[PDB]
Amino acid sequence: KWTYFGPDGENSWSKKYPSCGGLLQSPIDLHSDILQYDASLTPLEFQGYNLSANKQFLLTNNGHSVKLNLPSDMHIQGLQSRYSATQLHLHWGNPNDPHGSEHTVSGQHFAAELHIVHYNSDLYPDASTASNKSEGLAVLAVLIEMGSFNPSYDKIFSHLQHVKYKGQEAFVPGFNIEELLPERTAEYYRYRGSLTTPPCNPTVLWTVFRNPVQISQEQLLALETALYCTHMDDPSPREMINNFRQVQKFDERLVYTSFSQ
Amino acid sequence: KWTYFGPDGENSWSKKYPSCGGLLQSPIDLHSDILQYDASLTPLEFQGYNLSANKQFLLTNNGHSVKLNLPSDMHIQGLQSRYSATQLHLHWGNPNDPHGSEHTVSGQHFAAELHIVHYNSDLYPDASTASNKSEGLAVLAVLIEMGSFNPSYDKIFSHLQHVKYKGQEAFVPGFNIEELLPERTAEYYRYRGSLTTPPCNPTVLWTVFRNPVQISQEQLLALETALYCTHMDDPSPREMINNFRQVQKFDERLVYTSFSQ
Ligand SMILES: COC(=O)c1cc(S(N)(=O)=O)c(Cl)cc1SC1CCCCC1
Ligand SMILES: COC(=O)c1cc(S(N)(=O)=O)c(Cl)cc1SC1CCCCC1
Ligand SMILES: [Zn+2]
Ligand SMILES: [Zn+2]
Repeated sequence: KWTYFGPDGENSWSKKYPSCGGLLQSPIDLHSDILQYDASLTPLEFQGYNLSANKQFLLTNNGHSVKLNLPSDMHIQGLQSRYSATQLHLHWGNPNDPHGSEHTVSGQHFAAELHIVHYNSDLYPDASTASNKSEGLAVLAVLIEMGSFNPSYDKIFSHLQHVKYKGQEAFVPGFNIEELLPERTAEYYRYRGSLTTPPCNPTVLWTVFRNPVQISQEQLLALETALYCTHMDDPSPREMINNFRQVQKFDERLVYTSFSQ
Repeated sequence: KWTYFGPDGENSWSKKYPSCGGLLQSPIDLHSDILQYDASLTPLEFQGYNLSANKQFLLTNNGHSVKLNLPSDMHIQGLQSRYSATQLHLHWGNPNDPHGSEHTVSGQHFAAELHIVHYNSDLYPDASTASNKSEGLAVLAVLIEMGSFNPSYDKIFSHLQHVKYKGQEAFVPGFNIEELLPERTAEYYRYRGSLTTPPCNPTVLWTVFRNPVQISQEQLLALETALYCTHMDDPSPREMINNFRQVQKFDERLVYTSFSQ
């Protein structure tokens, strides 16, 4: 039901989803006053990200984003439990304003944002169970700027016309998900926060990479014009655009950085 | 009951104040891509701003800001209707993150923000009646940054000691409120928006001056540290900090400017 625009938009989410008005909300603006270097933030290792090109993975329009299902053998090594992948998805703006990242850096939006959602598979048997438990989820966020054409992101974007409407599903051949990450993944921001969508559970360990990746203007325009929040037969179609939450107050949180300067 | 933090903070305002989740919400980021010069935007005239030094004006801590009551002979000339003053108040951050303006410019907060609230006295008998009506309110916003000591702002800040707690009141002798305005008041941003606090009625014509004023490090710290949201005999005192709303989405809309250069 919830949306990003109009009466069911973000200032109203808390009416139906109490955690959206709770503590530890994401996303946030990353700026100097709230950053602090933490030398304990060692490099993550990305295991099983190189999905077999002979296997296929389900892409689905869920009414709010486009998501790709990921296999539980794919995981992050380096956190205090193993976190296994469950899905990736994006957030973006619109053709006339391609500035739809969720996190901002010193007050500025990037064009888009990729989230790769993982869950604590050591403790929980699936991501839904994990999603309402403390530090049950770990999301990796990649900031996306308008730049060069990106063939790795196009392995997703080339299938958008086959998931235009809510409920639609398509198969994507496997590819190396690490190709979606930026340079120098050892440099990141780390903070305790929440799902950026209803039900906004405050159960996410966030890692936002310091460096953005680039996709082209034409890739952003495809992403911003391919998809609808509504079903194929809905008489009141709604374009899937501007699907990012505004930044949240940082109720006395610090953001820890793995880089000093 | 509403606050800027915890369960009753800004994401939950729309439960009891539905307009907080409606159209035309303020504040917004004033950024270059949405600015448009409008030659119709002529200089306002500030009439009756030189308050009789022989009258006294009520300063209150209302639990959300510090407000000074203003007299209805003080008014703006230059708009469609006369808008008569009713009150002024401020918004600020906190000493660890001293960047608590409501409006932002190109994504950047200023240290604080002063609002001089006026109502349409040609159409309505008083500010309360005007506040939920068409063309009801006009607010002048001054952005504040740290710099040199500002004697005129000290005409308010010297009384903060006396209104530390919710409910408390002091009297301030009349002074020239135009002294709180920045240089080159002819230069401003103008847009239709809302109260930035509950009930968030979309009835405000905003005028945000282009140029900030300065107050000293000591004055900004006094403002951030002088006040509490709670009553004097509350066993759980809360400091009055970070009393600004996050910026709202503003799509397919312009902010008009009285300046091009
Ligand atoms: C429309 O987006 C979602 O619904 C969704 C978004 C995020 S985000 N944007 O990365 O904070 C996360 Cl961590 C989980 C979910 S859904 C969650 C996925 C794990 C299983 C439980 C449902
Ligand atoms: C705590 O701040 C307020 O309550 C308040 C704030 C604003 S703002 N921040 O300038 O948008 C305005 Cl326009 C009116 C009011 S109260 C309004 C004053 C006119 C009579 C009705 C009540
Ligand atoms: Zn997301
Ligand atoms: Zn105000």
